[PDB]
Amino acid sequence: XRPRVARWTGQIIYCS
Amino acid sequence: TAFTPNGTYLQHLARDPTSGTLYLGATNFLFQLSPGLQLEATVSTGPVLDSRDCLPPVMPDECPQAQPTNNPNQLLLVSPGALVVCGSVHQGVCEQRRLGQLEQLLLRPERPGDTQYVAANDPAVSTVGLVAQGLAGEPLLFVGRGYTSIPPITTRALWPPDPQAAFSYEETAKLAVGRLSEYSHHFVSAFARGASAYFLFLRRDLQAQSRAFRAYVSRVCLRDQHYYSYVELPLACEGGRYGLIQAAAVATSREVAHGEVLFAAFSSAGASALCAFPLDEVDRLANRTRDACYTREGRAEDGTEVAYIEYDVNSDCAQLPVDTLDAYPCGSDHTPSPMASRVPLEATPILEWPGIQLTAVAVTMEDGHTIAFLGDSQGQLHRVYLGPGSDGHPYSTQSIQQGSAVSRDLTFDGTFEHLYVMTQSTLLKVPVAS
Ligand SMILES: *[C@@H]1O[C@H](CO)[C@@H](O)[C@H](O)[C@H]1NC(C)=O
Repeated sequence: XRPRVARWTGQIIYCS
Repeated sequence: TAFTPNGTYLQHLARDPTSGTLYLGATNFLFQLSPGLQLEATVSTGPVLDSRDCLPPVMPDECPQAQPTNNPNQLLLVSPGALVVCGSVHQGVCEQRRLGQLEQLLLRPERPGDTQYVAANDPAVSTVGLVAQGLAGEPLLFVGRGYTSIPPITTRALWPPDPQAAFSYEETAKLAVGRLSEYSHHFVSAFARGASAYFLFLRRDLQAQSRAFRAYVSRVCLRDQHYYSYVELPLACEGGRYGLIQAAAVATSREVAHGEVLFAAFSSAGASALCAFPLDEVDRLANRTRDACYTREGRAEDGTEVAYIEYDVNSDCAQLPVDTLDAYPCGSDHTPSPMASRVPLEATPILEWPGIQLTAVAVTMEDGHTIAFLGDSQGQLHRVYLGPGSDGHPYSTQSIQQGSAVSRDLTFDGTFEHLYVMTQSTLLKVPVAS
């Protein structure tokens, strides 16, 4: 689905 | 809490990280503001006598068509040793002025040559820039300049051995582009990371049968100063369904000074979208593009075309040894240049707002959470939580100036307790919380 921003890392979570 | 100069328009905003001092580029005005938005200096910059058919210094005998012309600020960058100001008048010539003493002039060539027209001489066109330094510690200036009426990107000397040659570029210190009105670059921003400089912009994809405008990121070595390593990558925000990139920012915060993810706003040619582009993937794909165009003739290992020479330069991808990559990572006199990817970099929108034209993006971090401050063409400033579970909807919205687009130059203060928000008539110091 839509990406979100991982807490603390700022790395991007592609799928929730 | 606000700055609203009666009878003039704002264009640009720069903040000195050492000082905290703010600097405003306006029509016929430069203001220096303290962090409290208190006025510290003013400098008139126009009107002057000008024509776009004419070269500075403008004189009645050589330029009788000259006329009163206003001077919207076109570039405004803090440098190690000075403040860099370029206006849109007099062929976009620049000057440098004292930091903290905006009123005194440090450097300004007395008879600028046609190699020193820096900014765009049309206020309806943008100029973006980036201060950097050379291998010898020289201070340089990267400049992206959209088409008007001069190479779209240049690297210029800010403090060269002769002060009169200031803001000049050397013959190979530019990106040679031919059909400039057809490509028709519209620049969005320029930024540095590690050993590279990057440019975000819009131009016409002449490689496409429709020749429509398309967003690109673009990369060059900082030491290079030759554009041998210039490589473009198209952006795909839902495959390019949001084609018009408007603004972008990397996360900035007390914990992470500058993040690794580019958050870009795109607009449809109406609705807007927010699209993340991890900067290691940006570097991954430019690396592939360079590697392929050097050693496999522009092709992947299965032979699919992945890289080419753009801008009609009479260059080709080659079959150089793999050793060339290690011996000339930033290219050379005879490596293929300039390079582009046939393969876009993809992003799935993290937001889609059906009736909004975004114009401005800032992103920060609060207790591990990533918040995004996003301005729109209507003068609204939205606040969106970007972490896991997010609605996509703003948790907050505030009117800065109704009907008046929020400026790309969103900046935080040194502590990240406030955001400096600007429209064409006002500049706010807006708290991040309550
Ligand atoms: C890109 O290539 C350069 C080679 O000059 C290398 O230093 C860098 O680590 C590469 N980055 C990625 C993300 O592959």
